[PDB]
Amino acid sequence: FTSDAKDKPIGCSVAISTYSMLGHTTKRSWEAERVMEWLKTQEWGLMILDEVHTIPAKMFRRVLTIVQAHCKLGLTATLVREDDKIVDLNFLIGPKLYEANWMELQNNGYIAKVQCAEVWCPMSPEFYREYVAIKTKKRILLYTMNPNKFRACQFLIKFHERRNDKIIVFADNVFALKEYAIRLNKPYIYGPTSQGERMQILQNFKHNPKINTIFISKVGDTSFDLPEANVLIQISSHGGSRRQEAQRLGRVLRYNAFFYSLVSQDTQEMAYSTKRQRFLVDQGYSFKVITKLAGMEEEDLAFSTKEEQQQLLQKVLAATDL
Amino acid sequence: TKRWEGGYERTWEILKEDESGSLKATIEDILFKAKRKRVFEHHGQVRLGMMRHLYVVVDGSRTMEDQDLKPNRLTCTLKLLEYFVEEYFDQNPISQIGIIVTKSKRAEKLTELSGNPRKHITSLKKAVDMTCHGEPSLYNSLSIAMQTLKHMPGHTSREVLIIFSSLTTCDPSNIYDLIKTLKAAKIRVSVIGLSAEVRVCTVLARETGGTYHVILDESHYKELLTHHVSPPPASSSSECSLIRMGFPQHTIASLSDQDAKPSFSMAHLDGNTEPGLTLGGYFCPQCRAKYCELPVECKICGLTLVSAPHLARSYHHLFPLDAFQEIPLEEYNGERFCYGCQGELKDQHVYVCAVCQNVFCVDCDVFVHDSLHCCPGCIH
Amino acid sequence: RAVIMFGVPYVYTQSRILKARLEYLRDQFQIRENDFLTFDAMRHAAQCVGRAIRGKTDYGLMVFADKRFARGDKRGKLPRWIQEHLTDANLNLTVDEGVQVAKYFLRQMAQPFHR
Amino acid sequence: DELNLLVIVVDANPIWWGKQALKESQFTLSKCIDAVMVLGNSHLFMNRSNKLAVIASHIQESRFLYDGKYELLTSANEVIVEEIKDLMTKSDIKGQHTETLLAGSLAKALCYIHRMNKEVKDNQEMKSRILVIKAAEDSALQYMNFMNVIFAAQKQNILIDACVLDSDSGLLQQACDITGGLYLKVPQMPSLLQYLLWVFLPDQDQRSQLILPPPVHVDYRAACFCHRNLIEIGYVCSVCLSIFCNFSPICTTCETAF
Amino acid sequence: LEEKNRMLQEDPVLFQLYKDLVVSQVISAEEFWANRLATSQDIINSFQSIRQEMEAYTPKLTQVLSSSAASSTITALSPGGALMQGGTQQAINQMVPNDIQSELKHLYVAVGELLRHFWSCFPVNTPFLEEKVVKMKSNLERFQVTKLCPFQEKIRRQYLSTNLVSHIEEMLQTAYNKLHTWQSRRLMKKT
Amino acid sequence: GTSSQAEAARILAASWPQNREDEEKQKLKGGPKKTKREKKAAASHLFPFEKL
Ligand SMILES: [Zn+2]
Ligand SMILES: [Zn+2]
Ligand SMILES: [Zn+2]
Ligand SMILES: [Zn+2]
Ligand SMILES: [Zn+2]
Repeated sequence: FTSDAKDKPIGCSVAISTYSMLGHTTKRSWEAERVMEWLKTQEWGLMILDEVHTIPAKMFRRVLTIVQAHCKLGLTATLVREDDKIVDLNFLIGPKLYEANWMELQNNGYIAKVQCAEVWCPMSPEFYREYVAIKTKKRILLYTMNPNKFRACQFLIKFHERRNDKIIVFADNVFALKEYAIRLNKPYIYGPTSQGERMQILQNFKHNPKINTIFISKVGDTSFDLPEANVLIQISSHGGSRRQEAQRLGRVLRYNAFFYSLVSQDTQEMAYSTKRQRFLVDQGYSFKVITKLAGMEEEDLAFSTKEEQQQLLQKVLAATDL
Repeated sequence: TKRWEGGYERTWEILKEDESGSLKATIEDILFKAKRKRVFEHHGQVRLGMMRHLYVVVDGSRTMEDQDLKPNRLTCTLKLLEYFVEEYFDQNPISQIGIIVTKSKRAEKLTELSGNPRKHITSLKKAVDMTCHGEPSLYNSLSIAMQTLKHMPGHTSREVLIIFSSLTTCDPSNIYDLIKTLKAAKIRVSVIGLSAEVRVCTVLARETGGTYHVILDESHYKELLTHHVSPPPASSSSECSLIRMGFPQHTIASLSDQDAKPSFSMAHLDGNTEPGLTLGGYFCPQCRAKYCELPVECKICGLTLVSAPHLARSYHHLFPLDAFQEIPLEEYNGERFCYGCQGELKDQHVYVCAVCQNVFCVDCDVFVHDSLHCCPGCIH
Repeated sequence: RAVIMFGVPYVYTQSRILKARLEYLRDQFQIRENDFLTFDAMRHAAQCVGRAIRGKTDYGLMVFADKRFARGDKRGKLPRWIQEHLTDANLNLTVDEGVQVAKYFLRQMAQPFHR
Repeated sequence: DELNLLVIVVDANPIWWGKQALKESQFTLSKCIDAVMVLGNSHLFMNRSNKLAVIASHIQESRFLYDGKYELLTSANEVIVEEIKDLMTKSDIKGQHTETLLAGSLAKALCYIHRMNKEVKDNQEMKSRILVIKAAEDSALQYMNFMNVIFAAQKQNILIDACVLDSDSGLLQQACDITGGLYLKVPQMPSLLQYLLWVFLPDQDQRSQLILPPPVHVDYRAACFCHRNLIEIGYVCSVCLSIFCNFSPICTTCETAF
Repeated sequence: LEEKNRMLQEDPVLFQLYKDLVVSQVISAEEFWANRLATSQDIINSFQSIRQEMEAYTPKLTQVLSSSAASSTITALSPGGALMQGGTQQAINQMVPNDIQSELKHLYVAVGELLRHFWSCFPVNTPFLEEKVVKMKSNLERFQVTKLCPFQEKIRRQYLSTNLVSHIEEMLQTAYNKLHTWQSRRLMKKT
Repeated sequence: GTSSQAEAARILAASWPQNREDEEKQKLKGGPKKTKREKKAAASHLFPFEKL
């Protein structure tokens, strides 16, 4: 029941739908209205909720009260959430039943032993002056488009492609991701592209040796059907969302694999990365700090000279969204 | 009903206290039970074997140029074949390997059927830079293998392994007649394909008694090769099967004695470069021919030169060590020192051999059953 | 193992026999001419493509070499036992990705299964 | 953190030492025991954590032998002297057996090394080697057990060093070659201690630094099942890999296996 | 003739061997291409004597080693010593010049081929093979006289310290002894 | 520019966390390796791109 095929939801044993449709605050579709009227007239056994962590919302909570069910079973992988609304989930649904021990889970070999990495790059002088000069929230793009971080990401991409490893590159701030992906001429998901284009890109991502690296803009921050990947490189993620980082780490496991996080020194990204890894260290993961990359000057990388690095300043300051 | 819908398991009920501190006995028991996690057998599978004349058929068609396995099928196949040859010669002392390459509707015998590991590896390394052209011909390769293995002794297990990458084979004649002839020749044929299932390969494997498999990835390829490494089970007694083979002692030469006699190696004489005229090596017990590598069949008199330790390494399977009788320490009225390690016996259980009636601790018993394979007391 | 449909099989409109039946269905059973033509085409396509699966152990590949099959009005005419296996991921993919999908499917279907 | 374990196996066959004493030569069993004790004391002096074990092989069985000088050495030497005196004084010839039970002593040494390995703290690795001094002639009746011991030592990565005095032993040469140990024949018996300190005293890592005599011509003659004698050419079964000196219509071992 | 000549031209080494065997009258051309196509109670007395001798045992220090013994042991273990023999064909890669080395390799190949033929003939199960082994022995002797004797003379003239001929003599002597033993058995079987 | 490559490499490669690590490396590594197991531990904890 998602207003896409309408496979006669009336008179069904198991019904599968999504949020934001059972709690509509506006006028509803006639067929959808009739389906909801039918659905609100009978009891439900074992109402299953997915991604329960984002249950305590303004409209998602009343979804529990808008339908009647006997048992409410919630499933999630990242129970961590800000705004301390997880306590509300104790009485909204029930108590925390089971919490898997990830360390012993990966010790059995059924979960990939991901070697977590936290490697930072120094801020180029052409960028740090502008970073310390501006404070009105325009510095988000500055450390995001750090030339040193760009070189590190390109080096990691090339190294892992040379050994035939599937790579997923997470990157928020899709504006930066545009010039981050078109520079290397690699597929990227802007996010409001289409439904078909994303599906075919992800479908040909796995069974193709020619292309094995993609860029994602906050779209992979949920439970999707992304294929198996061994390398994850996140750049300029959200502020302090431990849930987002835990989900991104969850997209790799299924040292079989390893994921890297790139941050800029002497910036808010350092504090953000420090405060958003406290969930995984409680889970047992340790983030090794990498300050030097072997063979950085062995091959040619982008932004080799200062000319294009200083040219990047004009285009990164060209936003002027006022 | 369901197993998980009944009562919740309470595993912590095992531990109990009676003297406010007896948990030490329980944890000691747990530690004692943690040991002896093996079946006292390093392999636990086939306890014997039989001489195998294995032929490996390698596709050389354009399909080997595909990049399914990095960098291409041919290179990964050759690397895994080198590993397979090494492991197979390690686990089979008197076996032989031949290599046939199929290309352009023809079959070429790349290497003769022999037991030398270095020659096969050298040929495989040379074959890395070959040219992949044409289409494979299973009929010709099987005909060559049958012709070579037709005259082999019956007691030897004749096996043929085919690595079929291309899905199409060109047969100059009917192939099912050849399959029937192979069945009459008692030749085992196994096929490991790469792309998909092929009807002819499955029929051939089923009729010849072999196994047909399809590769999922490089790890599955290696697993299939390792499975093929193990020798097949052998009957208790077949015939008067024996073989005249020598045991060349590794006699080196020193200039201190007057018998310092340099000699060119027979294997090195065929090389383009200057053969190594070393001081000494392995001299044939029959015709005093000099060889550097073992096991190598003698070129002159045809004798087989094998290393005695290689043959003797599998002798423990013939006479496995009987499991020792577990007896509690209190019930044993004798010495409280282990006969093997001279350590004091403090464990709750003491193991006594049925032959010499000695005392061995848990660690010494595990060491004897796993590695030593012989009772120290029985030796005396 | 593979059944290929080169285009939607449409009966020839000539001989002035199909058009008479179309007119009769239009003025009698209120059947749209395009709807009936699509129904006949998809019925023939499914009949000639569903003969590759006879028995539980049997397996096969089915491909349609026409973008017109991509429209929902023709996909909906396929039998239900084939609809659920036709994911939205592969509805307009090119030849190379179709070949890759076929390779993966055949590679993964060769392993032993139990009864 | 480098722990070295030295297990010294002493060929205490009474017959060979009695013949040597009757020869009235400059070398006796007492001098051999003194040299072994000095070598053990030097090994203990090499490092604090070094551990020493001494096993003497006899026709009967294997005996665990273990003022101005070191206290621990004084205690160690006295215990070894007492043990060897007890073994020799109570050594009574009862039977026709003359060959030394070398294999059993090696098995006991392997068991002792395995026991000591577990007691070692996990942060340290106990590199263990076995030194054997050979006086009597080699025994071919224990070929299978000797090969099993060699294979176990190779599996556990234990060096085996042989110091042949009078008669060369092929089994010791095979053990040294397989386990990577050193095989040396003593030219002058009274100088035995100098050879032991010059060659067998340093550890394997030190052997890489030092220059050592090349290995002697190691033989690999096999032992027939029905003769237990060294052979150059023999018949070998294709099923159980048993070795026979003469052709047989049926394999005796395969006949046993049903 | 034309077919036979082309085979020799393609392999000059075989052509050299063909001349060294056919022109030198060692073998006939017909046979050349045919193949191509303890004691008493004194022991107990000694055991008792050593038992009594070691019954009263006292450790010694000075008698264990001496300066002369240590010096002799070091000299033996010094480089160039008995156990540390450093010669071991010092420059055999450059000793016995490669002109002789090529001839030595050719002689090795010829002897190996002849012995391979001899051992293929062995064992002799038919009276036909009896003459063939005699012919092989005659060919071996002719080849030895034709080549090895001048080879030995050249080695003696140049005074090469390596006993290259010794291994070749060992194989030939072994083959001759085996043939003589088999002939002796054949005579015994007829008795 | 030829000099631009060198200038950018000098600035980037050793900006913050190399001007003190290189000094410590130059003022250290005088004694030999304590044990070979340290190299094994380093190889096990090092990422694949730091092994080449
Ligand atoms: Zn030979
Ligand atoms: Zn014990
Ligand atoms: Zn026993
Ligand atoms: Zn025998
Ligand atoms: Zn047998």
